[PDB]
Amino acid sequence: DCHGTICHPVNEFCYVATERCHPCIEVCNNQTHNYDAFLCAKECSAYK
Repeated sequence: DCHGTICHPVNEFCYVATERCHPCIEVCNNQTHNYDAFLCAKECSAYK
């Protein structure tokens, strides 16, 4: 996962499509281009 990198636990998640840390705000805000309800829920929602 993410080549061993540990991402920010609240602000980020390890996106395994890219194996990079990606911002939670982006995936959770339904006004963004990369909003993803499922990934927000799974990877971000409970940590904030």
